[PDB]
This record gives sequence, structure tokens and C-alpha cells, in this order.
Amino acid sequence: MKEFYLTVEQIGDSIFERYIDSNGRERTREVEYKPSLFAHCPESQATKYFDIYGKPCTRKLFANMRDASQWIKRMEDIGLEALGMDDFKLAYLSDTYNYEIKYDHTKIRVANFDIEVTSPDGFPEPSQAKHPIDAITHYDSIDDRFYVFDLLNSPYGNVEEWSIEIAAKLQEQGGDEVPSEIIDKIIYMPFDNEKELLMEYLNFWQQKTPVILTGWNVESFAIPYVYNRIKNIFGESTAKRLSPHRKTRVKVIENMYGSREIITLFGISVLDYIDLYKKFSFTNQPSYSLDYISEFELNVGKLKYDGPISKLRESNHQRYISYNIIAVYRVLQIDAKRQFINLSLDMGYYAKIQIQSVFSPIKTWDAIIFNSLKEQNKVIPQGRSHPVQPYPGAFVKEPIPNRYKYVMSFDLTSLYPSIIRQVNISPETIAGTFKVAPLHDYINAVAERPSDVYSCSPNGMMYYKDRDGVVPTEITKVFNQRKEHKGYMLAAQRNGEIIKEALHNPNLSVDEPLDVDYRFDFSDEIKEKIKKLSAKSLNEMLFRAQRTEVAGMTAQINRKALINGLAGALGNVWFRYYDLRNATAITTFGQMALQWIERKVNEYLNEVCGTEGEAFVLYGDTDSIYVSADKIIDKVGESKFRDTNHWVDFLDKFARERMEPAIDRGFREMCEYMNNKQHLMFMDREAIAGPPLGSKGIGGFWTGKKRYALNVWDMEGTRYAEPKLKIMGLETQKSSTPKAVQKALKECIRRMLQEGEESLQEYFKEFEKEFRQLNYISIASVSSANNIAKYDVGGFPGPKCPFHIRGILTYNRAIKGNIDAPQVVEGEKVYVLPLREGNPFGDKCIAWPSGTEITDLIKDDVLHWMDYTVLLEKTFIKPLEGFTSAAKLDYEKKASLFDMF
DNA sequence: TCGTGTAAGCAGTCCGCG
DNA sequence: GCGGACTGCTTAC
Ligand SMILES: Nc1ccn([C@H]2C[C@H](O)[C@@H](COP(=O)(O)OP(=O)(O)OP(=O)(O)O)O2)c(=O)n1
Ligand SMILES: [Ca+2]
Ligand SMILES: [Ca+2]
Ligand SMILES: [Ca+2]
Ligand SMILES: [Ca+2]
Ligand SMILES: [Ca+2]
Ligand SMILES: [Ca+2]
Repeated sequence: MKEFYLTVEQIGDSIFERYIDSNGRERTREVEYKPSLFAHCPESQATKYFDIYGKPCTRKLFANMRDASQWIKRMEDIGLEALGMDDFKLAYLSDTYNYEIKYDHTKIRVANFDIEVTSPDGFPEPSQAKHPIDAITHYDSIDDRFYVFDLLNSPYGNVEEWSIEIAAKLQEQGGDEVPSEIIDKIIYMPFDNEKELLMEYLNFWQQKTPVILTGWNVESFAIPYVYNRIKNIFGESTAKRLSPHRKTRVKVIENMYGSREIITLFGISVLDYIDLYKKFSFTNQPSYSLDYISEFELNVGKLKYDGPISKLRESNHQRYISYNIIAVYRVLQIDAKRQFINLSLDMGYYAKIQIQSVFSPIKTWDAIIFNSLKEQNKVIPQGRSHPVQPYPGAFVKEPIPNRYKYVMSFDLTSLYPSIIRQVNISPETIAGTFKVAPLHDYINAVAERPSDVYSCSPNGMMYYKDRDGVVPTEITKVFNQRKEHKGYMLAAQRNGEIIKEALHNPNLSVDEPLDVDYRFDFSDEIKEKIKKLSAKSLNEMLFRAQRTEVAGMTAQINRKALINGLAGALGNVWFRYYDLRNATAITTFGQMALQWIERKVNEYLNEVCGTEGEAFVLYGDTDSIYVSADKIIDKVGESKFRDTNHWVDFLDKFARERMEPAIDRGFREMCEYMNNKQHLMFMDREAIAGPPLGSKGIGGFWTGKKRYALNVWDMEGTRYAEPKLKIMGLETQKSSTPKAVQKALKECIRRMLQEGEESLQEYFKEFEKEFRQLNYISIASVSSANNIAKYDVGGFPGPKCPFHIRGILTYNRAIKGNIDAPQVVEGEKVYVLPLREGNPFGDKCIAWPSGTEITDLIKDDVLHWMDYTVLLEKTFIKPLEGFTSAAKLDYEKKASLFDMF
């Protein structure tokens, strides 16, 4: 097999590399890598190296990496560009793996771990590590085993061995319900003392050294705690055994309001799963506790125990250990679903970066572009300092707030990357500038043609057309990968709807789910077999189809994120190819494209309808248009349709056969006008929306920019078994909105769109009447909490104190003195509840850590003093009044003349 | 919230608005 | 009360 790296580090003048050799064995080597860098040279000097602008360069080979680094400094001192890859380990990887890396995940040691630390005096700070580590569960992907290290003797209590037999039993048998499928995979090791536990853990770590290290909050808690605890007990040298090269450093992570420390373990790639989740999941969660996320992702119940976690070991060590094991497994289960580790390996090896660098689109693209240019013996420019400057982005049309009955939407495929490719936008393809007219003049095609030679953006920039720039070439490669995976995702989605339809008529039989590839549209044969399957088999197939869809979603949306990240990186001062001319060339072209096609679509539909100046495009944002289809439906007449699916079919055909060709004609003209390299503005139908045929539903409504709701029957070729609400921006979509209020607002919207005014009024009256019964957590608001200290004046709110911060200050006074009480953590999320006038907390609201029950110290009083009236008005009535006033309907029945009977 | 970008919505504070 | 200037937070793209 072809070799591939696992990890790479620079340590002084050495590259330390862990890799899989040609025989599939893990090896480590130290290489005295001599880096090369470049300087511009005279044109008369014969060379094969050229910078991206075609200027000749001389290669400078250094005796060692420190010499190269010193030379860069002196070049700055002199005032001359020092060209080439200054991150020498990226250059090392490029030299050592000069081919497309094919990796074998089965050879990569992925470790998932979690620790427990009993602490009587509050949160055990990892930088202090003053409390014993009393449990470690460490899962190893190569062994496929859970290694459990259990401390039986501690200053906080001596306990008996954990019982695998009790662990396996149902919670209803007094067990812990450790999943049967991992029972045989547990290797349990009890310890008489913590020193023995940690010494054995390090020996184990040396034998089975993680390449990828993950878990939940491992970078911020588990790793620093273990490192510092071992340091405290044994000294620095022993703690450094966590690194295969015995090198670690404290890294200070800075943000806007403070800093925290992590431990860099040289020769390990730490991919904390909470951070993978935040980057790759495209969710914004009210809480990021593992309990909360596992419930959300896997629909598993809360890991239930009595009393505080600080007393759990002494009271129920059995459960303590089982829950530690289950915590490790839950991360594996989330990864089995989301496949973020797989994604990270894919992206990291593709770019030829340290795997942990996948968190950085700038580092990722720097490597991709460097490797690409190096293939042509081209030399990358030096990174420069730039002041942060604001620049313009997308256009968003102001919609007229209203109900909109029939709506068809259209959207440009991968807009910003498509613009980059169409226009040929790259650092080295800049050809010059032209004199810009106001954007309106290009939109309406009255401005002079920018260039008869070069490819243009309406920001004034011109680009070469003779050859593709490196940015277009590389972005195209990732776009093509993205497209493949999006294909699999949509197939799995369509396949899911086939199964949902079949579930209306399940067969009374005993059978098995079909062995199929859900990434491909079901054949006629498969569809026929599905129609004969039992509910049990169908439901298993639906689960599998949905899991396939999720895997496709992970693969495609994050490749989309990477390519859109390149467009954004052009506007980040730390990117090697930072250039606001290029960043604005993209965004300004986007503004033109949207408004150009709005005009073309309006012109086309006015022609087909025989009207003048009527606005068919009701809304657009960045690269999408929403088209009112009322007049198209009305031209055949609602009475002529057999059912909802009939008019959906009709609009689908109208969009594909009439509107899309008109749109493509419109964009081809725009391409010619801007003299672009290649026509890549591909705008296809997205949504078909409307009320159910014969209903009083309103179909859709807009309240403002980025705030709308649609009842969708077909989305990108997926014909739903049941209509799906597409709600954007409204409170149903916001993590700050209480959970039960999201639910209620969604049902209000469903009724508005599908059933009409009377249905909405019936539901509102009931919710208003019953909502006080809802669990307090379900009706609490949520907010991130920054700058708590700034607004804290002797425990009380200072000037301009935000509402949620005031709630935290109230909480802090109420728990003052109690060392065990859960503390609000700066930068994390809180639940927030309003308090009634005259409450014992002395203020109008209280806040506590999100994803948790409020401490029993104050729970009863919070419940007693909760202001239900304010809660309802603020979170429910106010947003609903917004929806209904926009939609021109009433959530309460108005008086009429009939009331007199 | 260490980690690519801008546009733009709503909650809430402070305080004007005769 | 509502609305502007401002901060804070959270979406859509
Ligand atoms: N997180 C995001 C989302 C969007 N955009 C920009 C780049 C996109 O190209 C454009 C339009 O956003 P879309 O959500 O419609 O995404 P794309 O057009 O890129 O992809 P798709 O093919 O799925 O429509 O907005 C961005 O910079 N960052
Ligand atoms: Ca725990
Ligand atoms: Ca798009
Ligand atoms: Ca599309
Ligand atoms: Ca059937
Ligand atoms: Ca879009
Ligand atoms: Ca206001």
C-alpha cells in the first residue's frame, strides 16, 4: 500500500512524523528536514521557479529550519519579500507525499475518552488539578475496546468494584442499562490508588498512542486535567509522556473577553467532538452538555441519577462508572450518525495538513493552493499584514409583508464558488480595472460594456480569460466532490419519501428490511418489494435511509462550507491571498446577478400573463428569488385540478419547461455583458409552496427580510409524502425561543398555512388557557452570556445591563456562599425566566446554566414566582401578533353581527 | 466564544418626545 | 407608548 502520514510536528530543526508505512505498520521518524524558500531574481538568471505573477525566483536551500526562519526575519529587516511555504511541516508533507493521499482509516488509532473527578468544593479546575482522577474510560478504535480505569480508594471515599453484571441489567432491574452491544467490549481495571491508576494509564497510552484524540470537552477539560494532575503528582517529565515525542506546551486561547489554557500534545491530533459538532453540525443548541446533544441526536433518555455529581461516586459508584462508560459510547454513537471524524480525515488528507487544521479554512486553503502551485514549480507569495476593513456583501430584497398563496422559489447553485469560476477570480488573474457605473446601470443593462478583452465584475475588476486561476481550479475540484455527495443525500431523501408512502399501507407479515444502497434512487423492483413489506421492516428501512441522508448531508454541506469559506477567506486579513478587490468582486457580482434575474423573471412573466410592470418576484436573498405563482394557477383555474399533487405537478413542469429556460437565457446574456470566462449561473427551481387544495390555508407569509414561512410540497425534486413547513428566521427557528413556545408557534404557523384563520384561533385560545402547566425548562428563554463581570457592580446590575445578565446576577446573589451550587460560566448559555413583582430574589428575572435543572436551593421559589403572564406575552403573543398582522388575519375572533342571536 | 465572510432581524436599555 | 442610538444576541445567506 501507499504510505500516509498520521501526524507531523516541527521540534527545533527536526520534523517528527508518525506514519503508516508501505506494509501498513505504524512508524515514527525524526527527519532533519532542510526547507527551501525563495527570493525574486534577475530576469537574465535561468530558473524553473516563478511566482504566481510569472516573475522569476531563486530557490534558497537552508541548512536547517531555524536558519530559514532567521532568513525570513532578515528579509523583513531589509524590506524584501520572502516567498514560499513558511510553515515547514506543510512543505515537508508536500515533499514526502507528492501524490493524492489514499488513507486507510482502519490503521488510524482514534481514541475516545472521558474522565471523572470527584470535587466537593465546586468545579474541578483543570489548571489546578487538585482532586483525584477517579475514573477514566478510553475507547480505542483499533482494538474496538473500552478500557475502564476505576479508582477504588480515594480521600473522598473507598468503594467496591464495578459490576458488569449489574451494569448490563435494565434500569428497572436496578441496573445501568449499559448497551448490550458494548458489554463484551469492556476491559475493566480497578485500582487500589490513584498513582497506580495513572502510571498504568500512561503505560497503556504508550502502547496504544492516539493519533486522533476525541471525546466531549477533552481539549478544554479532560486533557488539561490529566496532564496537570500527572504533573502535580509525578512532575513535568511524566506528564509529557502524553506526547509521543515528549513535547507539550500550554497554549493560551484568546477571545474578545478573556483567555483560557489548553495543552498542546505534540504528535497527537486533538479533535474535540464538541468543537467538531459546533463546526460541522449546522445547529445552534440551547445547551452543549453531552446529555442534551445525545438526546437531540440519538433520542436516548437523560442519564439519570440521584443527588449531585460530587456525591455520586460515594453513594452509587456502580452507576458512576457505568455512566462514565456510557458517556464515551454516546460520542461514538453521535459519530456513527454524523461522521465528523470521517469528514475531518477526508478534508485533512486532501489538503495535506495536520488533521486538527480542518478547523481552519484559511490553513486548509493555504495548503491546497500551495500544493497545487508547487506542482507547476510556482512559488507562493509571502503573507502580509493588513488592517481590518469592512466590505459590502449580498443584496436582500425588502418584501411587502403579506400572505402569499402560491410560491415557487429558485436558487443559484453554489453561488460564490460559481462566481469565482465564471469570472475567473484569483490573485494571479487580475488584469486591471474599468470605470464603474452605479450598480443599477448594470442591473438594467444600460451601462457601457466593461471590457471587450477581460472577464469582469461590476465592482470594477477585470480578469484574464486565457487560463484558469489557481483559486478557480482548486475550488472546482472541491465543488465537484460536494456535488457528488449532495446527489447521494437527495437520493436518500427521495428514497425516504417512498418508504413513508409505503408505510400508509404496511403488510401483515414477518419479513426483513431490503439490503439496498440508499444513496441511489430505488429501482422499480425495490419499489415493488417495499409495497409488500411489514411496518417493522419499513421503519428499519426508513431509519437507514435517514441515516444515509445524514451522512450525505455531512459530506456535502461541509464541502459547501469549505468552498464558501474560500470566498470569505479572501476577505480575512490573515489569509495569504487576502484581497478586498477579489472579495468585493464576488459579492458585488452576486448583487448584480440577483437583481438582474429579478428583472428578467418579472419581464418574462409579465409577457406570459400579458401585463405590464407587475412584480412577480416578491422576495430574494443573496442568490434566491421567490416568485408569486397565483396568476399561473389562476390561468388554468383551481377547479381543473384533481388534487394538491396535480397543481404541484403543473407548477413543477412550468418551472422546468418555461421558467428555467428563460432564466438560463437571462444569465447567458449577463455572462456576455460581463464578458465572463464561462457561464456558470445555474438557477434551478427550489420550492413549490401553497395551501392544500380546497382548504382555507394561506400557503405562506413574509413579515420582513429573512423572516418567512412556506407550506412546501416539493423541495429540489423531493416530493413529500406530507407537506413540510419551510420556516426561516421566525422565532420557531431561534435557539433563544423557549422549547414549548417554538412548538406552539410552529403549530400556529402550520394552521395558518394549511387550515386557515379559524383553525389558528382555536389553537391560540387553547394554548393561552393551558400554557401555565408547561414545565419551567420548556418555557424558559435561552441566551449566551458574555461580559458578566462588566455589568456586575457589587452583585447588582450596572448601567445598560442586559436582561439575561441581570438574571445571572440575581441567581448569583441567591446562591451566594454555597460552594457546591452550579456556577454560570462566562460565554456559555443560560435559561432565563421573568419573576413577578415582589419576589424574594429582589429582581425581575433569574437565569441559570442551560441544559440543567435549577438547583434545589431555589427551584421551589423560582417556580412559585415565575411570571407566566410576561413569559406568554414576550415569547408567544408578541411574535404571533407579528405573524398574523403580516398575514392579515386575527388570532382572536373579532365581534360580528351574528353574536346577537 | 480559536478556527472564512456580510446582511439584518428582534429584545432590551436609556431616554427623548412638549 | 414608540422610536432612535446603542449593545447583545441570533439568524439567513
Ligand atoms: N454560511 C454561508 C452561507 C452562504 N454564504 C454565501 C455563499 C453562497 O454561495 C451564497 C448563497 O448561499 P446558499 O445557502 O444558497 O448556498 P450555495 O449557493 O453556496 O449552495 P447551494 O448549491 O446549496 O445553493 O451565500 C456564505 O458566505 N456563507
Ligand atoms: Ca461525567
Ligand atoms: Ca444557492
Ligand atoms: Ca438547487
Ligand atoms: Ca403494503
Ligand atoms: Ca439560497
Ligand atoms: Ca425598539
